[PDB]
Amino acid sequence: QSVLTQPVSVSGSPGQSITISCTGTSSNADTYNLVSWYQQRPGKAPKLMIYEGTKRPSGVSNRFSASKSATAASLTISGLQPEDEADYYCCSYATSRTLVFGGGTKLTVV
Amino acid sequence: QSVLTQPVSVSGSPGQSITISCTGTSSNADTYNLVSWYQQRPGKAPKLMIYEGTKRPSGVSNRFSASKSATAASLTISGLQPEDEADYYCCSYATSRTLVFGGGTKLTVV
Amino acid sequence: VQLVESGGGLVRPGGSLRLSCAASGFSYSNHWMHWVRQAPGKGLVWVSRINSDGSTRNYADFVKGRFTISRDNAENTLYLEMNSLTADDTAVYYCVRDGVRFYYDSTGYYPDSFFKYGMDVWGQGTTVTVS
Amino acid sequence: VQLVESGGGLVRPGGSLRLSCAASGFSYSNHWMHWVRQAPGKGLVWVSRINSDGSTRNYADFVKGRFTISRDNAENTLYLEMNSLTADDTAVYYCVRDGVRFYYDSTGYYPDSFFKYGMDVWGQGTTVTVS
Amino acid sequence: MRCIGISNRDFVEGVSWVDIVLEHGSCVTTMAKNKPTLDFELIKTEAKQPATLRKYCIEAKLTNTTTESRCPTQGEPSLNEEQDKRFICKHSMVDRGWGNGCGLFGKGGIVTCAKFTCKKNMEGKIVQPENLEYTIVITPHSGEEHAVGNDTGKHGKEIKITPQSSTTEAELTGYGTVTMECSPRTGLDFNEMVLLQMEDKAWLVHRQWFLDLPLPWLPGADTGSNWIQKETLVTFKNPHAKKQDVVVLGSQEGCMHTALTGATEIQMLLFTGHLKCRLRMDKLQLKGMSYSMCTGKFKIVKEIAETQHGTIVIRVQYEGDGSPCKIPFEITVLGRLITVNPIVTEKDSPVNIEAEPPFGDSYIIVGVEPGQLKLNWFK
Amino acid sequence: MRCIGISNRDFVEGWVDIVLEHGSCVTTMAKNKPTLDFELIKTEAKQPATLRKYCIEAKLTNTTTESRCPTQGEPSLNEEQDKRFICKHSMVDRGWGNGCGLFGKGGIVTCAKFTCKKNMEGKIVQPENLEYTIVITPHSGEEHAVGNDTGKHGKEIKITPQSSTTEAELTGYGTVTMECSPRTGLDFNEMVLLQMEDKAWLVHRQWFLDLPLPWLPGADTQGSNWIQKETLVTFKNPHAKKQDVVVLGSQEGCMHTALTGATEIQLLFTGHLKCRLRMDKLQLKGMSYSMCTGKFKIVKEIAETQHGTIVIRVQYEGDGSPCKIPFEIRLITVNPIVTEKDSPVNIEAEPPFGDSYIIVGVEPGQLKLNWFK
Ligand SMILES: *[C@@H]1O[C@H](CO[C@@H]2O[C@@H](C)[C@@H](O)[C@@H](O)[C@@H]2O)[C@@H](O[C@@H]2O[C@H](CO)[C@@H](O[C@@H]3O[C@H](CO[C@H]4O[C@H](CO)[C@@H](O)[C@H](O)[C@@H]4O)[C@@H](O)[C@H](O[C@H]4O[C@H](CO)[C@@H](O)[C@H](O)[C@@H]4O)[C@@H]3O)[C@H](O)[C@H]2NC(C)=O)[C@H](O)[C@H]1NC(C)=O
Ligand SMILES: *[C@@H]1O[C@H](CO[C@@H]2O[C@@H](C)[C@@H](O)[C@@H](O)[C@@H]2O)[C@@H](O[C@@H]2O[C@H](CO)[C@@H](O[C@@H]3O[C@H](CO[C@H]4O[C@H](CO)[C@@H](O)[C@H](O)[C@@H]4O)[C@@H](O)[C@H](O[C@H]4O[C@H](CO)[C@@H](O)[C@H](O)[C@@H]4O)[C@@H]3O)[C@H](O)[C@H]2NC(C)=O)[C@H](O)[C@H]1NC(C)=O
Repeated sequence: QSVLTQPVSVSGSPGQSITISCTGTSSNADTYNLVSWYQQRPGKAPKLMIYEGTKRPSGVSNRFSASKSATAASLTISGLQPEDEADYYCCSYATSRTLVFGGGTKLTVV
Repeated sequence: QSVLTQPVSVSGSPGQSITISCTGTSSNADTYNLVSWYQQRPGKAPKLMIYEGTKRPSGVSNRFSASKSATAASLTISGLQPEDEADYYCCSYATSRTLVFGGGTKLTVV
Repeated sequence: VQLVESGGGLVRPGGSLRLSCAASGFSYSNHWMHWVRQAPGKGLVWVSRINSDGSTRNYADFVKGRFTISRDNAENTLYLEMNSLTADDTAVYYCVRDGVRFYYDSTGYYPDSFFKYGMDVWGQGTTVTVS
Repeated sequence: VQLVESGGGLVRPGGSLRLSCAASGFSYSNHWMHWVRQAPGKGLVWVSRINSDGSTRNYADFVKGRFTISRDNAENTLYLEMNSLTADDTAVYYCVRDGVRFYYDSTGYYPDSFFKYGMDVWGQGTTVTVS
Repeated sequence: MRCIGISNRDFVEGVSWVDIVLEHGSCVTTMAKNKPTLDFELIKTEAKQPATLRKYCIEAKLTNTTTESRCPTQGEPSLNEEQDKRFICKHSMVDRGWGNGCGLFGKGGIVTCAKFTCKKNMEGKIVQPENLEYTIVITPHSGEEHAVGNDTGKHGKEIKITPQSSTTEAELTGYGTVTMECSPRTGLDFNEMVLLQMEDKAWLVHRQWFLDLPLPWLPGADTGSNWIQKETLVTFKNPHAKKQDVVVLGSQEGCMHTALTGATEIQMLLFTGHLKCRLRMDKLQLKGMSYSMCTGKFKIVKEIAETQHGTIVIRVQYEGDGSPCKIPFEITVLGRLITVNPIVTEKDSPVNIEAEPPFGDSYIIVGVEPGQLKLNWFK
Repeated sequence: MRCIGISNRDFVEGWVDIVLEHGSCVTTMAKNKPTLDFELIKTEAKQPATLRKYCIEAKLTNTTTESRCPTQGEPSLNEEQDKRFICKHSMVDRGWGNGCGLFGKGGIVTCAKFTCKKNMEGKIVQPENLEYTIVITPHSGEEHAVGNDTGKHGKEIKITPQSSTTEAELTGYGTVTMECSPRTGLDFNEMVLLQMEDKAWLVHRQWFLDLPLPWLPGADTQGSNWIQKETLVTFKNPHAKKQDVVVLGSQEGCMHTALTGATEIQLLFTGHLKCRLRMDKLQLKGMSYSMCTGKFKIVKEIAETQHGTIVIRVQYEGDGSPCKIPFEIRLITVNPIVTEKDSPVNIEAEPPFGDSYIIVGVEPGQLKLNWFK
């Protein structure tokens, strides 16, 4: 077992910076080393934003960055834009052979 | 195949005699030799009245008799009583290993 | 002598049901047993028969292979396993004994063509509603 | 690069369904493939994954053994056979590729514990309604 | 009356005890001077207290396949399944390196586990000869309208014997008691023999042969999911150090049947052996014997029919006012009577009389004048 | 570059003769010629003529019986004319107590539907119809090419015992002539490729035809009229009371045991392909490029292969590219070149026994790495 928890919602204003945390219970340093982040815009399919805790795939905006510790993983969005309004999900291993997503964070751009 | 046909309905008055025919299409002398008759009173389970074309089981009223030929089988009810008001069905072999009932005759005692 | 049916009730279209019948007061294992049905306000329709051994199981044309008749002699039980049920199958299902065949073949085994028979014992019937 | 799901629709409770996914524009046979679902108005829920060979098939806890993942490499197809479906299973089902594992294990065979992964290609999803 | 119609039938007659041989699908008719004629049949043979020696898996299925590998020098992999006794596991080595997720190039350890599930089995049972129960049915020649050719048992007294309880006294309602002294004569000795049961088929086989079968088994004690020797039906394949495969070895059902050709087969428990009994009839009495002779006339209910052993069966109904009374019978005297002391119980109930007519033309005379029946036979 | 990481690897140095087989990789080198990696990826039997198909597991369904009273003749069922049904006539004891006016032996007939659950088909395969798939991967020192088993870097080539010789073009290295000779384990003539589900074997024709099992001819594929149904079906009537029809049980494991002393097949075949390689039309990519001037960076820690050789992944920084990488310790990845500064290079070299110095680049910023073999 590993259970991933995220804040239910976060509000931000355009131009500001927001950080979404992903904290685990029966988790360890490897849980956070393997965290991946997904953006799901209203009515759209999810998109990979970060993998391996901090790596950003090509094509993904440089406004998205991520950090990791032995106790949590975090996604940071700098220079908030209205298009960033979406649900964000963290993902990692529940066991050695299964994955699990966090509950998701609804980001509102005010 | 063997298909058994009976009149849809018959009306009779108390004390009178009525005869219900059972005629077959792709049938033969054995079809009629093996005809059995069933009485189904309103809201009751069927009751065997005749078997082997003309044999009456013990307990069945002597007012019920039956006849057979190489072309038809018939059930005769003598001294009609209100309790005779029922649906009557003939039955025989459809094939060497399956049985079939006639469509039934609704007997009304006027 | 009695026959008591069970297992009837409401079933959804395409659904399955298993009817049962408890026999008593006669040598069950030596008798042929039949299933007969009757749609509401309609006539009697022969469904199936089984010999003593279960080596002979016959079915009416409308039972393409959707129905399976079976028996448990020591338990004095008759069954009708029904699958892919439609509104065409809504009816009262009667458990029936062939008492006259017993007087010619007391083993109830031989499936002789066009043998002398008589459905002398009937249950009250169990209602199957495909709705 | 695309993933297109099929087989979604209305299913009765206790019913079965087979989802399919057509993959194109990449070396399908060398990639791990996953199924992810999302109940209406709810979050993403990981369902299953399969390696190149089909020798490793993993399932989420809620799939006791009701779902079987499979693939046909030459046909570029992924499947999800689902039985004993309940209202708990109503969701959009997404076909997903693990593109990052390909850069570490190009065979897509080895089921190493806690492997570096990334679900980089997603289909539009197919709706399953257990109603 | 059961024997009438059975082809494998014996007519045993006692001098002025009487020894008989009963077995499956065989009926026996016994006769003695001033004693009722009786019909014996072995209805069932049963092995009652069977001690399961060993149970073997003949068809298996592998499920829940799981694998774990390690990078070179990172040690040996492990699964929890290796401690689950329903799982079959194997360790091997695979080629590891950069292109398959390892920083180093070398032989990385692998481990494959799969759930061994038995689909079909055969159990071997140790049966004590003395635990072999036999069921004999004794039917008297009562000339009853329904008793002729009846295989139900609503007319016959059922009796149970065992090689130990070999001797039993059995009471017949209206004829007295009959002493049965049976001796066991089975085909093969049950000692060092195992009753190998496979579904509906069964055989009697040598103990050592049975134990030496190369199949997964469960001991007689564990009647379990921890099949011993799972390896006999499971194979692990890793020929190129690329991948390890777990493969089921396929159903041994037909293989077993072929191996069991030169073995004592058992039908299904219908056993090969016969029961050699001794019969004491001193406590038996002819029903009636005190009744007076019938005065009235007789009617022929069913046309005279010949049995497979040349004997004939006559179905007759009484009309006179004498019943219960002795039926007068003669085959002029030439032929003999099988249904000895034929009697009427009720005028309504007809009587079945079995008699042996003489070779050629004969006259079957039933009743006393007026209204005497003078029937004709040709054997 | 495929061979790097494969344990069963050969270093053939030069025409040049090589031996390819399954789970074996081959590295070829020649003076002023590119280093190439060969692997036999697939063996396939292409035009297979089904000889006979056998039933190994069957099921009996639709059991039906008809009897007659003594002297009333022989019974008959329509099923006796249905070729998917197995029937048998016998005699039973008839009489008054079982529905006959006479006592005697009444004829009986039992029919049941023979349905095959599992089969194995025997195929005739022409040796010349055996297609081989070889993958040629050049030592291009590409960042992704190292240990790659996909084929996005290698030219696939097909050969057959007939079309044994093929010229194959490599983008940037020219063409390579390969002249392959077939060397299978068993002669396919008088041999039958017996396929049972996922298992397969090569067996003698007469043995195959002489198997006592129900079968469908090579002509009838998809038929239901199994010949010799009797081999898996048994009729039992020991006491003239009843006739029983019994299935003889799965011959799957029985077959596997019978096939012990037979050539098993995993289509991964036993044989090897002895080829000859002409490299006169092959050319070293670059060879005209100038030497790299800038400094090099060590992208991944130096790793040793199972054959003592070492792999170095390095990235360029200078403004010379495309250029020849200066290297010194023999070299496996001969003529190492930079294509783009961004794309790192994988160099495979054989270090000497004991302490050595791996020197990559020219001063200033020269790399002087240390090895211990
Ligand atoms: C094998 O033996 C079976 C048992 O025989 C018994 O032996 C001893 C122990 C005595 O008890 C003896 O009396 C038994 O016969 C035997 O089964 C028996 O067979 C008869 C059929 O002959 C069964 O039914 C009975 O017969 C009448 C038939 O009526 C017609 O014929 C008479 C003339 O005989 C006419 O007067 C009538 O008008 C009819 O045309 C049945 O109607 C009746 O059965 C039902 O009776 C009431 C009716 O309300 C019901 O409540 C019952 O449930 C019955 O369904 C008679 O009972 C008889 O039931 C049956 N006995 C037993 C114990 O089962 C069998 O036939 C023999 N095998 C062969 C091959 O002969
Ligand atoms: C086995 O070989 C595979 C094929 O290699 C190719 O070889 C020849 C034919 C050339 O075409 C060569 O260029 C190819 O590499 C090989 O697969 C390839 O691996 C790369 C991963 O390195 C795949 O993805 C590509 O890389 C970027 C990574 O971005 C990060 O790194 C860069 C620096 O390198 C940073 O600048 C970034 O900020 C990132 O931090 C991917 O992001 C990208 O993939 C996606 O690109 C767009 C994004 O919108 C999507 O639309 C695509 O669908 C991709 O998902 C790059 O494409 C590369 O796709 C893949 N090539 C092929 C042809 O599949 C494999 O890794 C080798 N096996 C091993 C064990 O190494």
